[PDB]
Amino acid sequence: YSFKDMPLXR
Amino acid sequence: ASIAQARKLVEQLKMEANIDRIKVSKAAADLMAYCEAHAKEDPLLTPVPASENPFR
Amino acid sequence: DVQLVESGGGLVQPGGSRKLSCSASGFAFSSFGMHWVRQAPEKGLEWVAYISSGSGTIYYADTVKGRFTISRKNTLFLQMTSLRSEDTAMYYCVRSIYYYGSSPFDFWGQGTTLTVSGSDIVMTQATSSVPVTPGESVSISCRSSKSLLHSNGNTYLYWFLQRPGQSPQLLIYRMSNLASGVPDRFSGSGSGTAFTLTISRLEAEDVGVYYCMQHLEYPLTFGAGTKLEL
Amino acid sequence: SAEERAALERSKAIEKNLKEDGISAAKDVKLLLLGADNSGKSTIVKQMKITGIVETHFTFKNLHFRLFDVGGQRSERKKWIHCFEDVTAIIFCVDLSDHESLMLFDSICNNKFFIDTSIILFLNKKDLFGEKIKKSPLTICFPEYTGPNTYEDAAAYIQAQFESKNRSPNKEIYCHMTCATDTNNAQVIFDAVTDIIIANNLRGCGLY
Amino acid sequence: ELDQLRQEAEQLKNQIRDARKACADATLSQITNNIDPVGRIQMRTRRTLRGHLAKIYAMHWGTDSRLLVSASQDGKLIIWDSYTTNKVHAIPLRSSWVMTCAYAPSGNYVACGGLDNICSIYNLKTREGNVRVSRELAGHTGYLSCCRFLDDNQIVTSSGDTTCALWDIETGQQTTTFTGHTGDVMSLSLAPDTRLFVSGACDASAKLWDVREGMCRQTFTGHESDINAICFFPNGNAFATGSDDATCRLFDLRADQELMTYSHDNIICGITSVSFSKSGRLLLAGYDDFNCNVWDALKADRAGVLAGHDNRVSCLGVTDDGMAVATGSWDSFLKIWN
Amino acid sequence: PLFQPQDIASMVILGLTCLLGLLGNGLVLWVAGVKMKTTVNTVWFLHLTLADFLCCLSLPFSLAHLILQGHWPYGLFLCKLIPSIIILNMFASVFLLTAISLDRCLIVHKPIWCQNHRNVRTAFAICGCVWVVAFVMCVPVFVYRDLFIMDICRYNFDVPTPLMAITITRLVVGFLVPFFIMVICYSLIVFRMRKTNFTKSRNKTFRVAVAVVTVFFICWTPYHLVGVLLLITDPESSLGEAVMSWDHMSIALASANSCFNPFLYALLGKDFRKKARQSI
Repeated sequence: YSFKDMPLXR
Repeated sequence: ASIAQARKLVEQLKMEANIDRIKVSKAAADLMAYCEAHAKEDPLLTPVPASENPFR
Repeated sequence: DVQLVESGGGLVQPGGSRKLSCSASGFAFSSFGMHWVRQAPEKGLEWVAYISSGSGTIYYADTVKGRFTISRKNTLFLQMTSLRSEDTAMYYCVRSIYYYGSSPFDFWGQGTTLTVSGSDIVMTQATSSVPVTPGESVSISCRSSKSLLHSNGNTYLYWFLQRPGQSPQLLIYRMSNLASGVPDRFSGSGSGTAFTLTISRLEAEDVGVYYCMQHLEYPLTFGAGTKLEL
Repeated sequence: SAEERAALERSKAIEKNLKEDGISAAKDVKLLLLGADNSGKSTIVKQMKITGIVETHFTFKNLHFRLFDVGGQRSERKKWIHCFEDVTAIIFCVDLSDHESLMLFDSICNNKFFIDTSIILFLNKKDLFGEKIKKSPLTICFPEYTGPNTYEDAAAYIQAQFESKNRSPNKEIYCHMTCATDTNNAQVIFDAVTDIIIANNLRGCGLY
Repeated sequence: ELDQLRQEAEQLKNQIRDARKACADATLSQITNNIDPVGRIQMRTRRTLRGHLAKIYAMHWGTDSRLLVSASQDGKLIIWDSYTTNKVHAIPLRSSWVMTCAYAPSGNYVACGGLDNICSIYNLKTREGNVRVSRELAGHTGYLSCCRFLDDNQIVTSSGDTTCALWDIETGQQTTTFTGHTGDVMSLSLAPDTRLFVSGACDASAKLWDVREGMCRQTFTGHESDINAICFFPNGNAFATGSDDATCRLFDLRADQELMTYSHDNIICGITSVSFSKSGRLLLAGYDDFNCNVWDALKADRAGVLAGHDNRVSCLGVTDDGMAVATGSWDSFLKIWN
Repeated sequence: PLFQPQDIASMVILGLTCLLGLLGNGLVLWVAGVKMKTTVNTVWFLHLTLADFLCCLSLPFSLAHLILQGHWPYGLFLCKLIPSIIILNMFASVFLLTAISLDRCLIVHKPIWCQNHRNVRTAFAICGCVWVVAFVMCVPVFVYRDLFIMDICRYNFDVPTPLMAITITRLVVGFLVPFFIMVICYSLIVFRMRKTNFTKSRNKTFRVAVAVVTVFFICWTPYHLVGVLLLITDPESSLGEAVMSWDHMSIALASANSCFNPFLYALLGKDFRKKARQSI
C-alpha cells in the first residue's frame, strides 16, 4: 500500500 | 596685435634650433647598454622566488 | 597644543571605591587609544589597563583584572572598586595610535596621586644607577625573556625618559626609530633579547630615569629602570 | 600580531565609515547643467536659491537635487565630460532670443557616455522670442522655414528641430517653455526626475 | 611684417627638420635586433584593494615602496598598505571631481586636484592625529591635470589652460610659470634628478622644460592625436608618451627625435597611462580596451597582457624597487600585480 | 511491473529538470557573483537563484530514492535533515518570488520612497526576514523526520490532527497568500502602466507578468491539489489510488519550477544578458 512512501517533497 | 606672438615664436624656434645633436646610433647604444647593465636588478622580467617576494 | 589633565585621586580607606577621570583636549580623542600606567611612590612603572578606539578591545593586567573597569565627550574613565593597600601609586594617562609608521605612547598625562591606607615577558635592567659626567657618552642596557622581533621584522622595545619631578616622555619607539621633538643625540639598537640605548654629548636635560618597555604581548611589562644621576 | 590587531580594527572601522558614507550619499540625485553662453543657466540656478565647477544643492519635496554647473570650464569638453557619466539627467538650456546651440545639443545627445541619460530641455525668454517674432520673422535664424509668422508655430518648429537630433530609442527628451517669471521650474524638474527614476529602476529590474 | 615673421619661422622649422633628419644614422630597431627578446612576462594578481565605491583616476606609489594613495570620484583619498591590504588613512575631499594625486617623497604630504582648479596639500604627520589641509594652491584657470612633488616644499602642476606652474607650498604663490603649449596639458613627469621635466599636451606635441631657468629647450612632435601620459626613462635621458591614437612612442633627448613606435593593428582604444620598469626594459601602458599591455622597450614586441579589469584602466605605476605593479581602473578596484 | 509509467515519467522529467536547473543556476550564480557587484536590483536574483540551485542539488536525492522502493540506506540524521533542506529551499524560492513581485510594485507605485529609503541593506534585511520565515515554516519537518520504522523515512505521527495542521498551513502560506499577492502586485503594475508614461514598456511588462503568473500556477497548483486530495476520504477508493499514482508527477512538476525560474527571472535584463553572453 505504501506506494509513494512519503516522497522527498512532502 | 599678433606681431608679438610671431616674434616670440620666431625667437623660441631660433633658441631651440641651436641645441647640439648626437647621432641616433650613440643614443640607441646608450639606452641598450643601460638596459643591459641593470637587468639583474629588475624583478619584473624575471620571476622572483617566493622567499624574496613580499607579496606572495 | 595637546594636553591630558586628569583628577580623581586622594585618600581612600581599604575596601572603598573611586573613579579617576582623564580629560583630553587639543587632539582627536575619538581616534586615539588610551592606556593607564601607574607608578609606586618609590618603585618603577607598571601597566594597568588599556582601551582601544571605539571601545572595541579592552585589556587588564593579571593583578588588577576584575577589580577595575576602563570606560570612555573627550574624557577617559577608570572605574575602581575594592581598593587595597597595594594600589597606592601615581596614575598617568597615556595616549597611543596604532597604524603603519605610527608612534604609540607619544604623549603622557600629568598624573594623579592616590593613597590607600606566568606568561609575562620579564624585562630586567641590571644597572640600577650610572654616574656620568656631562659631555660624556653613556649607555643603558635592557634584557628580555623572549625574542621581541616578530616575523614582520619590527622589534617592539620602547624607551622612555623620566626627568626628576616630571612625567615620562617618549624617546625611542620600536628600538630603532627616533620620536619627534627629541634631539638626534639619542640612539638605540638591539638584537632579539638584549637592547641598548646610547647618548652622545650628554647635557643637563638628559638627567633622569630611563625605562625599558616591551609591546609584543599584553600585559605590557615595564623595567626596573636606570637612574642616570649627575 | 601585537599592534597589527589595532591596525586591523582601525582598517575595519574606516571601511565601515566608507560604506556608511557611500550609502548616505547614494540618496542624492545628480543633475548636469549645460547650454550656450548667457543662455539662462544663471537665471534658473538663482531662481532655486542656494572659475571652476559650480555646485548647487537644494531639497524639493523629499528629493536632494545636486546641480553641477560647469559653464566656467573654458577648456576642451571631451577631456572632462566623462566625469558626469552617472548623472540622472542633463538639464539643457537654450536662449530663444538668439543656431550655435544646435551643434552643442547634437554633440551632447549622441555622445557615447550619454546614450541612456535623458535630457531636460528648458526654453527661456519666451516673451523676448515673441518680441523678436513681432519685430522680425523667424526665418532669419532658420532660412529653411516656410510657414506663417507667429509665436506658436515658431515655438513648435524650434521644438521639432531640437528634438529631431535624438537617435537612441532608449532615451527621452522632456521640454518646457519658461517665461523667466514663473516658479514652475522646480515642479517640471521634479516630475521629470521621478519618471526618470521609475524608468531607470524598471530597466535595472529588466521589466522595462 | 607678419608675413616676414611667418617666413622666418618656416625657414627655422625647415632648418631644424633638416638637422634632425641629418643625424638619423640608423633606427633603434636595426641596433637592438641582435639581442635576445624578453620572452613571456606572465604576471598574476597578488592583492586587491576593495575600498572605493566609484571611478578611480589616480594612484601614486610611496617612496618606501609599501604605501599607495588612490584618489576616486567618491570624494575620498584613502592611503593603502599594499603588503597587508590595510587602509591606513581616509582623507575626505572638498571637491569630489579629482583627476590627479601625488605622494610626497618624504611621505609627509599628499596632494590632490581636479576640476576645482585648486591643488590641495594635505599633512599626514599632524601632532593632533587627524589629517588636515595645509595649503590650498590657487591661480590656474583650466582644470589641474597632474602634480608632482619636487621636494618637501616645491610642487609642479600641469593644468588644462596651456600652462605648467611651479609653486612654493610655504608661501602659496606661482614662483615660475611655463607657457608655449597650444592645447590642454594633460600629463607631467619629473626627471629623477629633479632638475628637468616634460609635459604632454593635447596639441600632439611634447616639450621639455627647465625648473630653474623656466624656459623650454626642445619640442617633440610626431603624434597624431592628444597626448595622455608621459614618463621619463630611468636613465633620465629619454621619455615615452602615450597618445589617443592607440600607439606609444619613444623620444631621445640628445637625439631630439622619436625612436620607436609601439603600435599593433589589433588594438584600437586610446592609451590612458604609461610607466617603465626599474631597469627601463619593459614599458607598461594602460589602454582603454580594459587591458594593460607589456611592451619590450628595445624591440617593440608584446610580452604579456595584464587582463582582469572590468573597465578601462586609468592609472598605472611601478614601485621604486620594481617589486610590484599597481593598476587603477574605473571599476573601483586597484590591483597589485607581480 | 516495478516501474509504473507515471513513475518513469516522473524520474525522467526530474532528471532533465535537475540537469537544466543545475546548469542555469550555476551560470547565473557565477556571473552575478563574479562579473557584477551586488546592487539593489540584483540581490533578489542572487537569493532566488541560490535557493533554486540548492533545490536542484538536492533533487538527485529524490532521484535515488524513487528507484526500487526507497528503503533509504543512508542513515538517520540525513533522514531528519534532507527533506527539511528541500522544503526550506523550495519555499524560500516561492517567498523570494513574492518578495520580488512586491518590490516591483513598490518601485512602480512609490518612486520617492524607493529613491530615498531603499538600498542594498534594506533588501538584504527583507531577504533575511523571508529566509527566517521559511526556516520557521520548515521546523516541523525537521522535528518530525526520522527513521521511525526502519525494518523508510516515515513522517513522525506521535487522520491525525498534526497532519491536517501542517498540510493546511503549507497550503495556505505557500499557495493562497503568495499567489494572491503576486497577482495583485502585477495587476496593479499593469493598471498603473496603462497610462501614457509607459508607452515603450506596457507590452513587455504585460507579457512578463502573464508569463510568470501562468508558469507559477501551472507548476504549483498540482502539488497542493494532490496534497489536499489524498487527505480526504478513505484511500481504499479509486480516487485515493489515482492521487497516490499522480503524486510523483505532481512533485516532479513542483520541482520543475526550480529550473524554470532562472530563465524567466535572471535572464531578462539586457545588461545581464550581455554579461552572460560574454562569460560563456
